[PDB]
Amino acid sequence: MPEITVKVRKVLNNPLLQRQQCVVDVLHPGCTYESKEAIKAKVAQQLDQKNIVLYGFKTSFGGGHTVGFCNAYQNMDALMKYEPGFRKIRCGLIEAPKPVSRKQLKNLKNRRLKKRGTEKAT
Amino acid sequence: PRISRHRNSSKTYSTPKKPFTKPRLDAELKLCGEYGLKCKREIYRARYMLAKIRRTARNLLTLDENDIKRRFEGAALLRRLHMLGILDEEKDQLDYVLGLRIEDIFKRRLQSVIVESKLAKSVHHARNMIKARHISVGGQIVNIPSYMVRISNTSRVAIADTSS
Amino acid sequence: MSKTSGLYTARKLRTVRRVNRWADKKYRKAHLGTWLKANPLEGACMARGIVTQKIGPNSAVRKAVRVQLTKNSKKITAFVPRDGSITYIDNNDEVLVAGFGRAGRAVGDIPGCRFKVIKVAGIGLLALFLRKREKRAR
Amino acid sequence: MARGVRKHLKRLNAPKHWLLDKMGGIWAPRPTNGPHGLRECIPLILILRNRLHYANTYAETSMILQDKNVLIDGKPRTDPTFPVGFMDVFEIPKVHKTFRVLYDVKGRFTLVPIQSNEAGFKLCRVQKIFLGDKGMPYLSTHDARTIRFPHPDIKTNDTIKINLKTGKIDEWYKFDIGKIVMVTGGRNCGRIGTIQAIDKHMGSYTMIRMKDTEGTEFLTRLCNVFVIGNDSPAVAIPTTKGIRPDIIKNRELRLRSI
RNA sequence: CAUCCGGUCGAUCCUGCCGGAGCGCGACGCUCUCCCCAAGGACGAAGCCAUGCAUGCCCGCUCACCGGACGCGGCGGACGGCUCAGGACAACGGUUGCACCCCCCGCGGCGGUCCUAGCCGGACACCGCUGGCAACCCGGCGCCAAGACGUGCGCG
RNA sequence: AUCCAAGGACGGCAGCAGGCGCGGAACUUGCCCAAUGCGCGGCGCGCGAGGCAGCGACGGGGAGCGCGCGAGCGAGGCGGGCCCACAGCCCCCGCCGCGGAGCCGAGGGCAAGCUGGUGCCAGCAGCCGCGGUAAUUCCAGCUCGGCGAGCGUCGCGCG
Ligand SMILES: [Mg+2]
Ligand SMILES: [Mg+2]
Repeated sequence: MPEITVKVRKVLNNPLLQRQQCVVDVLHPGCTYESKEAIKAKVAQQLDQKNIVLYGFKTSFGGGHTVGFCNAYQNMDALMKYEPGFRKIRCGLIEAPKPVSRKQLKNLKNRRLKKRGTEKAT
Repeated sequence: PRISRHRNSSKTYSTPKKPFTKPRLDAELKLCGEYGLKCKREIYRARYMLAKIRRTARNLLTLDENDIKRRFEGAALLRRLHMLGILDEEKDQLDYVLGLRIEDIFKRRLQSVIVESKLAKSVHHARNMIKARHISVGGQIVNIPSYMVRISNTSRVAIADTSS
Repeated sequence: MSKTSGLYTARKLRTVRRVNRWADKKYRKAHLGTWLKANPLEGACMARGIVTQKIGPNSAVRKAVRVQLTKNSKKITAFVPRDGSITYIDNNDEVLVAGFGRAGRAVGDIPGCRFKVIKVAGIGLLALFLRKREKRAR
Repeated sequence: MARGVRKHLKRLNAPKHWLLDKMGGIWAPRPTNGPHGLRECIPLILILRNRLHYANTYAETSMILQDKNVLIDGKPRTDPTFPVGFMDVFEIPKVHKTFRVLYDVKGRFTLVPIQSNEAGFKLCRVQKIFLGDKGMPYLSTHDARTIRFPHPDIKTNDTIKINLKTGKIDEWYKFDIGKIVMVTGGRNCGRIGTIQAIDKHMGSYTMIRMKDTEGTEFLTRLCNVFVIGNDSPAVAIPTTKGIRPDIIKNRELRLRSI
């Protein structure tokens, strides 16, 4: 199992959003990193292990090189305020509500617009 | 509308005006055999590229030597040719370009460069191994037979490390 | 010479060419409009009609059919190419009819024939000739 | 014939010097009305997203602007489509970065970091002297700013130094031969030179001839000639002193950087 | 990326046309192993349309129910999307001008108003009671709010 | 053109899907506001604009149906990643493993020839022409030629 190296590039400080910009390059010649979770540690020591988000990740032809982006937040709350919901759902942070079809929502909206005065019955 | 409408596209080859010509058929079959060409579209592609280079060289040559545009474009074209290995290093005058031939283009294909290094028995064997991803350029593996290698990359071609 | 050549004579040359380009038969046919109105196909590659009558230095009787175009209601004559293909054509049947090699003029020793049958009842005639498709639905 | 004003902007119809990518999307931001017009400005979001890379999307830029983290001439602006223009002040206190918006030799907007000694003012070009209500004299500038009761010695096409804190003139530069200028439009945008001739044609445009420091000479109309001090520039300028290289020299630079 | 070939005669040289040889746009036929990109009811029917969707948001005004409904008010709906009927010194393209012009938002200024102001007056909407009509639609009585309406203190 | 409890009421898809008619000719009555933008707004809502997916031999680009005396490699199948608003697809890691060519033509223009039938009949033939007992041209078998996942036919434009 050949070792795996993670580097840090394009380091930028973003105090406005209370995080750091990132581009992660992971080298696993002749092998595959298990996934992003097992590689969080390398980026963490290079730069709390739960305040990092990896979202960009593409493996080039041949499998030798894989590159991506990370996002390290100063605090947990900053992550909560500044983060797309689907990213949180992909991460193990919050719980996804059951989806609802937008077609039924539009039907309800039109039916409600049809009624007058108090239209809460339907 | 859809953003996909603004994508460009173009053809890459030219067909002969006279299809049935015995010497042409003989020469094309000969070239296909020496360089192991899959079909006759590759020859048309090579002819297309050669025609483009020749037209650029003609247009540049029609002008005076001390013309800023002539110097600019000739330098660019010569640098490209030297980097790609089509033209020899010792040639730096624009005249030598017009005498080029498609054989020079063919000789820089991946199959040819691995065969001349003795790493393959024949062009057909080279193609068979290339399709089976057993070759690598620098640190990356290329499975396209028509891939064109550059002069600085000729010595960095080897067998794939992971190849069995 | 026999052509005007002065530096300020563009108008005369323009009008001369305009007038004299009408003497070419092909150009007249293409850009006069009479052919467009006369052509039963009305500029289309091929049309659809209905069969109404099967009929017939080389001395070789040829098999053809009379057609009535649906979109135009006029009558024309069409020829059935292959060998023994007349049996596949029945009276009062829908056909698809195209042109011959030459656009308008007659082809070969057939007198006054300029149209070809290619599809019958929604199946290619040539395909039926090779038994690729079959007419058991009809 | 549209029944009213336009609110959208297709990406392909946008100005070239913005450098928007063809396949980025169908639409482009439409700047709102303000100090600078559509063809001599640039939206704030482009700077905040496609240049400094501090934001990756529209929403991030909107959040940042709402938090009032960006100042434009000392006044916080919350509009993602606010137009930014020439000789503006762009200071972000939370990261101690202050820039002045200028033109590069290639003819594009640039951010030149500045010092505090010169970041409390801006230079304005006066384009109009008119009498307002009650006969009170006025003046207007290229950034849509009107001043009352100005000095009579100030005429058209001059340059004015106004303090941002208050908004009062302190000194002005006359338009004359031998004064360093900067070109703000046309084929010669971003060049620096000195006026050498002024030729006026009755009933039509006035032509200005200036010489570059190296010795080059070029022509432009008076509508886009901006005085930036006497002999020497009053403000900071990009690293290159308004010298446009030739194609060959630029190709050599590109090859060196590669 | 400067090319021609077969056909009038017992044979030959010309004029002259017929046909072939290339590319592109569509339709038809036969056939189709893998991947990437990608057009798609325009073609003398701008012919006719079941069914669903395509324009909302909110600072102002809470004695509603437990503050969220609803309603008044404000901004927007004149942008976007579809098609090419009409129209031939017109539309349109480049080049001028308004010392014959109008202009919301936004930015910057400016802000002197002749003859109860510890803060004025009356209404409707929602809602309660009472009703017509197959549906669509509304009626009559009744207390209440305003960044709504009306009046208006003020250095011509 | 629609409803009517006959006195009355009511509509404008050349918007997105979809249906009829017409024609030689042209797709799902799908998911989403996550990206680009617009509208109104403070920690967001809405958008058939737009995006994603589906049908799709209009069309364009890249690989293959073997190489050699043994191995190897794909397509494909089953799982894990990555991506995705959610799902795919590409790409990567493991185990097992379907190698499938058609369309035109062989007198000339124009590259490519032997048997059996038919007998100016049937048929071929863009043009010249073939066919009335060897048919180098029809119908079939063998062999061969061109392009090739494409080939051929019809109409138009340029040459
Ligand atoms: Mg008064
Ligand atoms: Mg409508």
